[PDB]
Amino acid sequence: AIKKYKPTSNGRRGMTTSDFAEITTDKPEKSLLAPLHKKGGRNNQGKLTVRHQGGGHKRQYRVIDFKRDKDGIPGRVATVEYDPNRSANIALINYADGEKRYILAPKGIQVGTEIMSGPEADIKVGNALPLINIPVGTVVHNIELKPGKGGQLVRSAGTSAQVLGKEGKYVLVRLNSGEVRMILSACRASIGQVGNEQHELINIGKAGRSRWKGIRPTVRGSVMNPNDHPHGGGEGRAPIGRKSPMSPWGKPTLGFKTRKKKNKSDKFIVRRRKN
Amino acid sequence: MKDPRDVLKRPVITERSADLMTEKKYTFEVDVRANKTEVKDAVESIFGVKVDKVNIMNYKGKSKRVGRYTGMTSRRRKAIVKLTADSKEIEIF
Amino acid sequence: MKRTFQPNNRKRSKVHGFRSRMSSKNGRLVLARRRRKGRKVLSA
RNA sequence: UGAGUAGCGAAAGAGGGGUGAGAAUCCCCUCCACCGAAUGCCUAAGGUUUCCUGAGGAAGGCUCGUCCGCUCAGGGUUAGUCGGGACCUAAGCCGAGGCCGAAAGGCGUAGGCGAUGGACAACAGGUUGAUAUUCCUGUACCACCUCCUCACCAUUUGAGCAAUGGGGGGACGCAGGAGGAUAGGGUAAGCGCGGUAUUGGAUAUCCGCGUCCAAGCAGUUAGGCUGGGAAAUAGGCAAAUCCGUUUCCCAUAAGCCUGAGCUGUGAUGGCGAGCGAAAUAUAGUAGCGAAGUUCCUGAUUCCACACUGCCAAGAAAAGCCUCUAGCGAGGUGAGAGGUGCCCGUACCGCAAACCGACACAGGUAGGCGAGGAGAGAAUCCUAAGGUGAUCGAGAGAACUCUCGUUAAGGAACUCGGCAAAAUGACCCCGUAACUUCGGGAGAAGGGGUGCUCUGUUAGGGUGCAAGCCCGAGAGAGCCGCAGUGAAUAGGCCCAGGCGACUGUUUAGCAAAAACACAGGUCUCUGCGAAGCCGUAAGGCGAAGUAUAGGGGCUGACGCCUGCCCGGU
RNA sequence: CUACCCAUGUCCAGGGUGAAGUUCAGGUAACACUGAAUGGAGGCCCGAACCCACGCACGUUGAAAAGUGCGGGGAUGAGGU
Repeated sequence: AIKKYKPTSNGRRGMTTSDFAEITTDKPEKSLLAPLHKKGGRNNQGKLTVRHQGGGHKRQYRVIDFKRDKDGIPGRVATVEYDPNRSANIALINYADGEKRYILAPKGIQVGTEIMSGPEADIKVGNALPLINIPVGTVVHNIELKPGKGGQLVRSAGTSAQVLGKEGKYVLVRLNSGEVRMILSACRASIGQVGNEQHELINIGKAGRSRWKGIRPTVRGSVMNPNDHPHGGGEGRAPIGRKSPMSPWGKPTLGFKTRKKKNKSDKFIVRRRKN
Repeated sequence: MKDPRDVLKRPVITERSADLMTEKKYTFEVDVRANKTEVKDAVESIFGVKVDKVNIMNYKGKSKRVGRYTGMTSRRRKAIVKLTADSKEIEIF
Repeated sequence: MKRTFQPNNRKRSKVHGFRSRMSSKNGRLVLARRRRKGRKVLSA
């Protein structure tokens, strides 16, 4: 759910925080906290190569199977917990081994549900199995690309996929945003759309929450000096003067395609980017 | 080497040396690079009077001047050293 | 107000000091021109 | 030259004596005055002797100058427990091998450095012309080792050591508020003073004080634990009686882990108001030293990031407790008895010793930071303390600056109420249009407050009573021009243009209608990525994954966002 | 020095405004809903240390190569250090 704040001051007049009903316990597992350093958009040189990051709060990473290499032994969801490193939440799972693993949380789960992960496993939301055994048309997330790499594919909050219809090799997938990629068949995948579906309707409201996260503010095109940004200039609020809008480098950023043309993904698309 | 004899250089006779020497503790400069337990090597084996404690200060030098020509004093490192009861003293006498 | 030699024992000796200028080959040319000239205070 | 001219760097001294050749500026004394949430102390950053004594005095002192942070000549800093290294690690840095690159080098693994962090054993007095949780006087504590003494095991069918191996734990945000205790402050009991010559006070009159550790024992406010036991394990590179998972038994607290502080201890110690001898190379100290309690208030500290809540979800490795692998023949424990290193320790650290060319109204972390009134670190005046700020004298003009009064009129002055004047503290009444329903709004506009008594008021906090505190509310009455009498505490109210807002910027002319901003969009990107910085390697993006990133446009909210793909 | 970042510490005297949430009383068939008390969140409000730099005056071979005196904005956060 999503609460909304009464306008006690002018910071509050649009802002929303989510209800935090999905979460159960606060203080996480001490034995899977991996430490982090906010890098601030920097490089390994030291230059800041990503504009307007930095400023955030002290994050702390929690180790996640985006693989689910272990198999067959059912899980038993102990707690579903909150992680500042991403949109969606994480469910803590006590396997029967004792291998307490933070594993990404699909919706509809609570405490106590069995989660296997073999190729024999169910299509109960949470169970994970390679894409051959998945039937045509299930809600799938956590897709990988190369077998056993880790769930690069879909993961963020309130997203999903399908399986349109497959061969021995490969398995077609209507991914999110419509790209149909011939994803490899022995790729491990897990079942369900990703929990905390109402992340998008969170109205940020006050300015500094984008600084709380954080994101440094951005300075627009016809604001910087005509040196620094190739739109800036004029006698103030000049029109966006030069033809072909242009990034702060000399490349147009209305629709100029940026995929390599000679690239590996020329075969791995049946249908792309419905726009 | 490192012998007991070269570790010490001299006693230091000040107004402090009046009152401390009557209280079974004696002043000595030590070399710049000789620690506390090398001082107990001296008084036991030079003087034959057993050390109670060794306490070691060190000083930096005052940058004196003569004329145009300014320069710094060599650095000093003294040692107030205490002895036992029932044990004599082998000073200037 | 504030002026530019806010004095440091550490930061003076690490930026400008000796082993920092025996470090790089361009940094040792600083210790060559400080020697062929023949100064007394080699790098501060 | 200007010219004996501008300037002499905010800020009270005065008087007696002394020193010396010379005194306003040097010393001493006595009055007075200033800071007192700083101009007090303690200790960093830095400085490198500026510290103390004994002489000088040319030079530096914005003036003299017997004086100095100046000159000379000596003296001056004592640590197993304090800060730092014989401990660990953060961003970062260096980096065997390795990878890229005409060279030089760029990066980076294992490793290692690197506190502002984590761990960590000592305290209360004395003491000098100079050093102190160091010297010293009493207690302690920490680790290591045994020429010694005892206690208890076991002789590989094995006491124990038990790890760089595995766990646990260290281990963490912010906001708010009880409690509980201590710092700290102030009455009643006491103990040393004292009775005062200006009217009255042997009188509920006056002055001063009224204590104290670290370790030890004993329990304790209180806090957690999620309860504790047994049993089995697809895990935890290898192992495990350790931890995690699962099944029962007992669950009203049994059992553990932690605590601020109280109490006899510590101490038949050593401070303590004051008496301050001999004279001493006349510091005048040594010496002598009574009572030393109860009560009330009380945090900005602690218990303690403990509790509750909130989201923006809140460092790592060792010290430390365990469990195996491996050692292993003599070991664990207690007491006696030893050993315990390197550097740092003087002095200024809101200043005249540092950063400002200067002893320059400026800038410099953090920790201590009292009383009356008071909410408070406001503001005023004072104790603790420190300070007289180093050219003054004497006239009382022009004019400048700083202020303070001004009759009568009040914005006529002026581009402009610029500026000043004004409003202000609580308590109460009362408060509109408009709205996003919260405001606006301290709206507006008004009234009360000083004192005495009823009256150890009503009633609370605290205490057994005694006793204090904390006190509304009122009735009588007083006096003043004046009752928050002083100092510090908002001036409002209409109507417009811009911009939602709090914020940010042109350090050193312009804080704004500029920029930011949430929200809105258009677009690219399926992850060895889109764009990035790179010659590349590497890395950001990111231990992210199209409800996420990068780019552009516009800027809360409400109503909307009309027409043209000819050009480009 | 300053602009930004990263890591780790530290600072913010006092008093107001009162939401979300709860509890109780009422309320429906359960909800809804309504009022009391409780509650303290907030780039809230006032205002000092602190940081800034809008007025004015001064100073302008300055006490000062950017300050001083009266005033002023922010003052729990997008904070200062």
